[PDB]
Amino acid sequence: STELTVQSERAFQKQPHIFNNPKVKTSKRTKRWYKNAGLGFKTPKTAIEGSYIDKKCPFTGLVSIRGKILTGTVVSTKMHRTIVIRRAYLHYIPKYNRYEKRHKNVPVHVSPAFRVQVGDIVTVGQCRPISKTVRFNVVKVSAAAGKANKQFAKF
Amino acid sequence: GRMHSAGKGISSSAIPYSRNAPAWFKLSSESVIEQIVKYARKGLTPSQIGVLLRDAHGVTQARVITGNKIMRILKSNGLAPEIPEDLYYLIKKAVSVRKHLERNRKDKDAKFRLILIESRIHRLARYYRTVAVLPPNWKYESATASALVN
Amino acid sequence: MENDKGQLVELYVPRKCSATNRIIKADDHASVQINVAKVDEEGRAIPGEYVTYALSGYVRSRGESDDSLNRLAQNDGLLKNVWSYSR
Amino acid sequence: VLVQDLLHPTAASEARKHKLKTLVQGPRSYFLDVKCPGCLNITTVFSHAQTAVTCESCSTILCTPTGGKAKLSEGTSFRRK
Amino acid sequence: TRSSVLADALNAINNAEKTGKRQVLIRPSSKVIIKFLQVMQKHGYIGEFEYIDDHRSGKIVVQLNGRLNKCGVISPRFNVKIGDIEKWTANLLPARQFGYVILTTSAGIMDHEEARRKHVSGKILGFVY
Amino acid sequence: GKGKPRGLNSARKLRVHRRNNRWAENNYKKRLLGTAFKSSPFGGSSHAKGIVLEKLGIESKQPNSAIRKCVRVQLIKNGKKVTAFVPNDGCLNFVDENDEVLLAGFGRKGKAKGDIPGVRFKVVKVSGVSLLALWKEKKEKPRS
RNA sequence: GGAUAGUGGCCUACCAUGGUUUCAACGGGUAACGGGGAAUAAGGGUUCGAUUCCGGAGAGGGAGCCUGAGAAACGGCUACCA
RNA sequence: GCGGUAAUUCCAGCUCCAAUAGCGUAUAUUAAAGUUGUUGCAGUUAAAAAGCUCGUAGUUGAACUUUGGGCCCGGUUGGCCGGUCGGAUUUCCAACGGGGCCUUUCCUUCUGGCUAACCUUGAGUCCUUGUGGCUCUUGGCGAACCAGGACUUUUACUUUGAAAAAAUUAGAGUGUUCAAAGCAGGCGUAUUGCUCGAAUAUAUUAGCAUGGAAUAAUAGAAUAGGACG
RNA sequence: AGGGGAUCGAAGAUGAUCAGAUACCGUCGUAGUCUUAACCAUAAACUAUGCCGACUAGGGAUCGGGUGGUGUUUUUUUAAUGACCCACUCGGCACCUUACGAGAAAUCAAAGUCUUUGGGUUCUGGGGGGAGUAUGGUCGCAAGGCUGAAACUUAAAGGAAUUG
Ligand SMILES: [Mg+2]
Ligand SMILES: [Mg+2]
Ligand SMILES: [Mg+2]
Ligand SMILES: [Mg+2]
Ligand SMILES: [Mg+2]
Ligand SMILES: [Mg+2]
Ligand SMILES: [Mg+2]
Ligand SMILES: [Mg+2]
Ligand SMILES: [Mg+2]
Ligand SMILES: [Mg+2]
Ligand SMILES: [Mg+2]
Ligand SMILES: [Mg+2]
Ligand SMILES: [Mg+2]
Ligand SMILES: [Mg+2]
Ligand SMILES: [Mg+2]
Ligand SMILES: [Mg+2]
Ligand SMILES: [Mg+2]
Ligand SMILES: [Mg+2]
Ligand SMILES: [Mg+2]
Ligand SMILES: [Mg+2]
Ligand SMILES: [Mg+2]
Ligand SMILES: [Mg+2]
Ligand SMILES: [Mg+2]
Ligand SMILES: [Mg+2]
Ligand SMILES: [Mg+2]
Ligand SMILES: [Mg+2]
Ligand SMILES: [Mg+2]
Ligand SMILES: [Mg+2]
Ligand SMILES: [Mg+2]
Ligand SMILES: [Mg+2]
Ligand SMILES: [Mg+2]
Ligand SMILES: [Mg+2]
Ligand SMILES: [Mg+2]
Ligand SMILES: [Mg+2]
Ligand SMILES: [Mg+2]
Ligand SMILES: [Mg+2]
Ligand SMILES: [Mg+2]
Ligand SMILES: [Mg+2]
Ligand SMILES: [Mg+2]
Ligand SMILES: [Mg+2]
Ligand SMILES: [Mg+2]
Ligand SMILES: [Zn+2]
Repeated sequence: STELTVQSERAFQKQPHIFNNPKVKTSKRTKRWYKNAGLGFKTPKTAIEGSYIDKKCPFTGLVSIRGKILTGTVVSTKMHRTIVIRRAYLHYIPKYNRYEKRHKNVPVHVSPAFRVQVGDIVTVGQCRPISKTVRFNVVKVSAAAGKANKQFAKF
Repeated sequence: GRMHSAGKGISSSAIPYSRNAPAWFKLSSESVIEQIVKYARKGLTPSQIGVLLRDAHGVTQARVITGNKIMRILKSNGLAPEIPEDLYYLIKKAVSVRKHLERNRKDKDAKFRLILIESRIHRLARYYRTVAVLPPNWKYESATASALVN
Repeated sequence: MENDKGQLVELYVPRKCSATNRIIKADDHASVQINVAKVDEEGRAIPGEYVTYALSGYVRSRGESDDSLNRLAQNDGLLKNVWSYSR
Repeated sequence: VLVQDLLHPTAASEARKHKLKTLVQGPRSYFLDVKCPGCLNITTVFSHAQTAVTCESCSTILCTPTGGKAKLSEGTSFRRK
Repeated sequence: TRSSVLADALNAINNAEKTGKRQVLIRPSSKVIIKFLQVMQKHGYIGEFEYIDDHRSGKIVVQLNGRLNKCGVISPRFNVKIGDIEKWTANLLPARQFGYVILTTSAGIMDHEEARRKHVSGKILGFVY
Repeated sequence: GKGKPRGLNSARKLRVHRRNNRWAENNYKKRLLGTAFKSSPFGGSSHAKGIVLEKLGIESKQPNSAIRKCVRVQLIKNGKKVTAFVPNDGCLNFVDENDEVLLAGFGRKGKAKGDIPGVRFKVVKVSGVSLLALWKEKKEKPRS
């Protein structure tokens, strides 16, 4: 989520061990680190362009992605810097030899490299436990905005 | 079929196999697309127009002599209403029925039709709402329905 | 209904309605078989010799013995117009 | 009955059917060119008009609406096509 | 409202046969119906059929003999695991030597015998005996 | 197609509906209500031992006329009091009050045997031995 | 940040208002350790699994700890309750 | 249902029947039960359609979008021969499958690495009057997949396969004297050893991997904020 | 809670009948019956028969809409009309005859197209009593409505048809 400020905390925010020698007058102020999570996921430019901090960013932070890669549909974005997706799926009761609709919500961290609104299909990746619930991290938006601007005023 | 009744009435138009021509129909898209617009411009609903073209003139199927459905002529020329006209007319009726209900609290039958009429509105509203033609969160309320029509 | 090697096994291969080609079973005692005569030169009817039709008791009961005969006799050569394939 | 052509129904029994229950379905209305010989030129009219079709140049009349088929006015003539 | 267009077409075929008729009119046809219609015929269960062409959803006239007792539809197109197919045939075909369960696979609509030989499976559509 | 949802996803409904309807099954209900453990004089067990409080003379139901010899027993693990039949000619002469006896069911699944009203149990042993054995002559009833 | 072998509201501080639910959350019951399996034989099912193998939990009930590579151990200790 | 005086049911004697080192009885559960019904019930009068309509969840939901035709290679059953000293393959023949083409036809994609394959061909030719046949470098196939970049509308189904504990189950082999079992055993020079074994299957829901692209969803270009360059 | 309160008339009081007669029949007649503003939510609220869709069979009436017709009648001068007549077509309330078919039958054009058992979907029943009882919840001014068990008892209860 973030938005604005960057130094909005009691502790000074910084990328660990990414020194900038004040003696060397430079143009970029802060040297910034980044990587690619791998598995073929492009690291969005907003991660390399940005100045947000986030130690739980999969491109600019100290996490790794390894394990289940899942996709789900965004259903809540009220948490700051983390979301809840719903993964729906059908479930085969035998005996009746058909299925019933089930689901589970899955809480997932979300780097301010992405701007997510509710309804977006998103691909997330497996994480070291990041928080009490969260064990996943948004890792690409396979969506956009769900055609909102083609809902406008009048002729 | 028959949504809010137990009618079983199969009445309808029977459109011809002939998806073009009428061959004995001279004139031209030119002439008739313009024809649509001037009426749209008067203030008529595409339906009223499709009719006032079916009788006075030779416009059998407005989509045929002009490869377009009348409501698309209208939008394309920016003549298209706030809300679709079926929805427009449902709402317009609900208002007048309501107006009767307010002056006639004793008329339970009218209360019953209002529900019906409003229920259709609400389903329809949802359709258009689902398919972009209305904004998400477009809503119908009595309190503000009267303004919508007139 | 043969078997392992040629050999026609199990008896009675049954008749068939000439109008519906369903089986004509035993207790079907409503069914029928109509022998129409083979005629020759100047009136006269070659006896022993027939063009033969079989009709299911069903068909008869359903009132279609007569029409379904018109159509059969005609398109086998023994009716001249009478019937129509269009309605 | 029991055996027939459903692919080639006879003219007059298809004719008498309902316009949606014909083999392929189609209308059974028609258009006409009508004239009230005060004016010279002649307008195109629908057999089931709903709209009381005014004439081209004058505000005379022509046909009134009905149950179905329009009822034309006193001294006029027509033709299908 | 019209629920399984196949269902009606199948059922109609059956009612004309049972009342001894030789032709049906069916409405409204579909890819699937034809592809079904086509399987029966391939095995003699019906004559020929004409797609008449309203500018709508279609009609068909089937020409049927009498070799046909029932041609029903399986109303939820269940899934079959190529093992399971014996189970279906066994449950609704009169003997293990004629009659077909036609179904629907990646490799096309096709009776179970063909579907056996090609070695594919999928959903189950209907049957003919 | 009267009734049950036939759809391919209608599984959930189909089970719950079943769930809800087994309750009309008389001994599906018994089973999960624990009517054994809760009601029933015995635990939910095959037999139960008890103590003979008094010897009764239950008169049989119609159209039979007879006196059916029975003992009121107080189940040990319970104090639940229960009247029990004492099968075969005599045998009531084998019991006496305060004796311990082995009750057992009548094989009608709860439910009175026949013209004995109320009695849902029968005696199998007394003072540890078995009526049956006593009845024949094979064995003798213990001292005190 | 502290604590841990180490992630992690695991704990603390500051901050925010979130998290779950008729696709049954939350609560109640279970005469409930879970599985491999067992019984009943057209099939579909129904019922059962304390119990020879695998996993977990316990050592009268709780809690705490010493030693140690490994125990919150009970044929170790300490305290309370019985 | 028997017994209230000739009791085919009680108490016995005789005789008889059923299962038999075993056979009653009690409780539970399973089959019989299509009396819980997905397969598969019933509901006018036997138990059961809510007085009525609206309606959310839920389930359900008309038709239509590469079809039809042409050529190529190579498989496995089966026939009619057997060339052979029980089984063998060539051409002849069906029939049923798999693969790649060309028909206006993404195969995601550019950049080499590679080539396995012919429009090649460079000579000619074992040899049946030759397109029956393959070794064979010098202009001319992509994709068979490497690895590096740049990017990919979502799903359900279904195939095949991996990853898998044993005992249990199904089942092969072996004559524990039989059998339940067990996993042994079997040959001899039985005086200094020879040897076959200790299979196979099922293991599904989920996750993984690969083929298919019917059926059923999803997304797309309409205030063009479209698509290619 | 107002108003209205002709009539008929729960209650009650009477005349009679009766062994009795708290009744039936007769008289008086409170509430009620009607209406407004609020409640209540139940009837054998019935077709004891869910709704949507497809298909399967003959007949004559009728109700509404429609198309056709050198139909009849209205006369005026012939039309226009209106009503009537005949054929067709949709959609109604129904009746008739059938039996392809269904069913335990009575019967049923659905209650048919089901062991040749699958178009979609909702709801209810699972032997009889106990009992719509107890308990909790809830709605109601009340009366009561909705939801709704067990123990225990029991071999039947029940349905259609036949002969008596
Ligand atoms: Mg927050
Ligand atoms: Mg509706
Ligand atoms: Mg309709
Ligand atoms: Mg209409
Ligand atoms: Mg009940
Ligand atoms: Mg007593
Ligand atoms: Mg105790
Ligand atoms: Mg924290
Ligand atoms: Mg809060
Ligand atoms: Mg539930
Ligand atoms: Mg326990
Ligand atoms: Mg266990
Ligand atoms: Mg269990
Ligand atoms: Mg225990
Ligand atoms: Mg321990
Ligand atoms: Mg102890
Ligand atoms: Mg405590
Ligand atoms: Mg301890
Ligand atoms: Mg000890
Ligand atoms: Mg120990
Ligand atoms: Mg005697
Ligand atoms: Mg005797
Ligand atoms: Mg005896
Ligand atoms: Mg036995
Ligand atoms: Mg099934
Ligand atoms: Mg039943
Ligand atoms: Mg009833
Ligand atoms: Mg009803
Ligand atoms: Mg309700
Ligand atoms: Mg479809
Ligand atoms: Mg598999
Ligand atoms: Mg094994
Ligand atoms: Mg009064
Ligand atoms: Mg009185
Ligand atoms: Mg008196
Ligand atoms: Mg009284
Ligand atoms: Mg009621
Ligand atoms: Mg009635
Ligand atoms: Mg009729
Ligand atoms: Mg009671
Ligand atoms: Mg009796
Ligand atoms: Zn004019």
